[PDB]
Amino acid sequence: MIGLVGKKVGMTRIFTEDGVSIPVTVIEVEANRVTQVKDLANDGYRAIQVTTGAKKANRVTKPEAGHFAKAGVEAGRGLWEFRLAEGEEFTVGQSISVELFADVKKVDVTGTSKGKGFAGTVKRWNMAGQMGNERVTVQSLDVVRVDAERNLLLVKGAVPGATGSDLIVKPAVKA
Amino acid sequence: MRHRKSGRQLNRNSSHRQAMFRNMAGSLVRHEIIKTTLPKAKELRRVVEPLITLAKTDSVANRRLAFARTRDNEIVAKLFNELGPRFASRAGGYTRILKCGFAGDNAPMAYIELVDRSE
RNA sequence: CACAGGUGGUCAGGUAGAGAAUACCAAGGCGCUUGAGAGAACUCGGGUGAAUCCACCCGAGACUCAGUGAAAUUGAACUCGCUGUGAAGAUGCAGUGUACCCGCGGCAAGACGGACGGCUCAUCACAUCCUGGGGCUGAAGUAGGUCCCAAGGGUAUGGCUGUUCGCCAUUUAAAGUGGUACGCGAGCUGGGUUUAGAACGUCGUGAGACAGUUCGGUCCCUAUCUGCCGUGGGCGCUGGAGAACUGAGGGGGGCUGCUCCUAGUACGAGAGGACCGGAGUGGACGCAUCACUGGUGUUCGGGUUGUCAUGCCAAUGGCACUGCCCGGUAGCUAAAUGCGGAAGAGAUAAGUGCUGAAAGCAUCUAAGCACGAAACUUGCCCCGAGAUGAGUUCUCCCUGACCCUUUAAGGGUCCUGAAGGAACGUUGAAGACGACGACGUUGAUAGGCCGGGUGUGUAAGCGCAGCGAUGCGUUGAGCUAACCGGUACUAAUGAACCGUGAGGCUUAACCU
RNA sequence: GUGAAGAGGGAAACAACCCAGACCGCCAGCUAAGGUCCCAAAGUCAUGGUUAAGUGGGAAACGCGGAAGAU
RNA sequence: AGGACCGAACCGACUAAUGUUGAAAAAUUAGCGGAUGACUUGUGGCUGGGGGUGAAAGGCCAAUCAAACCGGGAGAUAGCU
RNA sequence: CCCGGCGAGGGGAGUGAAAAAGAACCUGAAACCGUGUACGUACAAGCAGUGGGAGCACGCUUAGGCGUGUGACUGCGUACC
Repeated sequence: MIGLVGKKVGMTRIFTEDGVSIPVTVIEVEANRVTQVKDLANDGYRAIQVTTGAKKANRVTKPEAGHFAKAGVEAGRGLWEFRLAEGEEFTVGQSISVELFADVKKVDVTGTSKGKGFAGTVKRWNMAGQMGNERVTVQSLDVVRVDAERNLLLVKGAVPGATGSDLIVKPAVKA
Repeated sequence: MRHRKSGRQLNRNSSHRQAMFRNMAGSLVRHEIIKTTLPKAKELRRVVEPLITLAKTDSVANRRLAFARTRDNEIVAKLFNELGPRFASRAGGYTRILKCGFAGDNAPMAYIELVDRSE
């Protein structure tokens, strides 16, 4: 349906009642507010633009400030797009919480791999080329716990990238 | 490697690097002013500021540690008596770097001195 | 060559040392000929300063490795793929397709780079071999021959023949068959020949040659472009600029063993015996991480042998592979795993099918008209409008003046200098160099500091006991680089350059 | 007979295949082989025939089949 | 007393690598071997080119040996580019 | 005399017929290295030339279409011994 954008902070382990250790990743998911709505009539397809975080007004470029003021929302750190599933349509300025993933139990995480120096053929394939600064998508991941008041989301296993990176969580298409 | 790493490559023997750091720290504490490249000035500041902060408190253990890390009786004698009280009320930032113009494209140079350097 | 190579005798100290050996010291000699620059005349725009005569530095053009500078080669190069011909794989002949121009880092499909022979894991067929896994061969065993992701290009003995050798025999883990110049004689070598010395003699006017003689022996060079991967400078998408996406096209992988019941059901006289692929459970390989399971972590602590020093001890620093070990911060890895190679869909060979003949039978098809193999494409992960067919969406800015001509996609001057970028500093989980994220006084970007965390282990001093060693309270103490949240204590100041000033021509619809 | 010692036009390319022996110049007209959908200059010209397989646009013997050809 | 053993200086290139317009027209690095004996070295001299020498590789004779350099025969030479 | 560093070197003035004769010194072309003048080139495939061919600045009959440099495109085009 629609995915949110969060920030990686760290990763640790979680202990269950039965006494089982499961790796988890600390992801802070700020409430993403819709800024622009693209429709078939005008834009040619259905989509919603989501912004997260905040930036100092000094560094915000005037075109970006005007675009944000058009939607009447605070300027964030970036913009992301998600393709709708022909479901309910949102409105500009509609804040989106993390409750959507509270009843899915299956999500996919997309991130950016950490940069690395040139790697040999054996290191990469076991062809030389640039390592890092590339996409990484991991699917079939189940959310462990969801905290609405804390905006903290936990997923089994590790996630791509290092601390401070920006990741995207989407509903698990595979089923 | 390449991730959350502190300190430049500085290709050389570790003992030689430590000796150079000690020599530059001694020169700075003696003359209170040096001219050197920006990486070298930053390394000197990083290696000397802990010593100055430790010297703020006057004690036998602190003096012995300063002598061990400097190997100069005169330098330690100078310390704990003038620099300490001078920067007693200042927490951090005991050294300043001033750009003295130029190489520009080969290796930069700058002056590293104390906050006051006099009085 | 001031070369890195060679040059005969004498003076021969201390410590732990059997030793002129080993490690550091006495007197003495050195820190090495690449590691590192000034402001480089001049020229432009600026701000600052006593009101002509100007003085200071920035942002630039003008040097750059603080640099002389050689190297085999070179008919001229604007140096793409496939198909066909060709003294025979055509960058150059004919047909067709693709590609913005110029650079940088790696990998060689191959340039017939340049001046016979086999030792060949990377793209190939036979079991290829710089030392992963396998399937079959009534294989008596080992072993051959047949096949996969694949090219040990350093190596046996021999018949046909000349030896490693082109067919193969014994082959073991291969002694091995051609594609690419058998990838390189820009690797090696001769092991027989035309070629390192003998060598019967030859075809052969002669050159040229005799994959014929018995033994054979010394074979040269510092990536030129080109194909692929990644990454840069310029320009264009038509006023400029900042962001976010659709998408023509392109990238790589679809492996495989067991069990639960389903069900000892169907079918089947009995024996026999699934479809079930419904769920879980292994291995090879790909992405990602360090909390867990091992290493490194010459930047951190502790122990210890010799030696020099701090005037001596206690205690430290320098050398002996990091002098030798116990570990180990963060980071980097696998010896650890969360996921992946789906499920499903389309069209499929064979096959399986609703009603149904021509030609009162039959039949997968003639009329209406449906599934389906690990084959193909979507579906899974993507980049991508340099796709010049140059896309879509949102946002920000310029609203001046005058003169001239060859009177129009015209030219010139003063002023303005927008959004955006670059210029410089802090810098990073970005990095060979480019490039990219965040900050620059409207601040945690870097250094240090505060408290915590990890690591290491009981630091020194003090008084007591032991007439030595050493222990006791001080003390779970001291120290801690890269970890966590703040602190402007210090460094990113006031700024300056490019980038504009209403955006070409023709046509259809709105009030003029 | 050609090349050897001959240019040019056609066969998509080509030296032996077909026409054709270039003194030079001119923005002229007519032929030979070969073509008259385009590429490329010329009739999408007229009549009588074979062709449902792209045989044309590659094939022996043999009873339309034979028919499998080169990144 | 050892053509004795380990082990410095020293000697041999026996093995591997460095380069084949090189640092050198044959050298360098790391091991191996001898290290009181057929040992080595400083200096002086003799053995001379169809010859000398040669514990027989036809090794060496001025960075070259199946017969070295210089000037003359020779502006040589049958065949050939 | 000035710049330059109190050097080297350069720029003026003067001597010099001439310094387009300055001790690298008569006359001074090419291969090679830079700047300016005009043009082609960032959607375009092969011995790089040959004819056609729109423009870009200038001088001409002071237009009446000529020449000084270029060809985007197009038919042809496998260098020499």
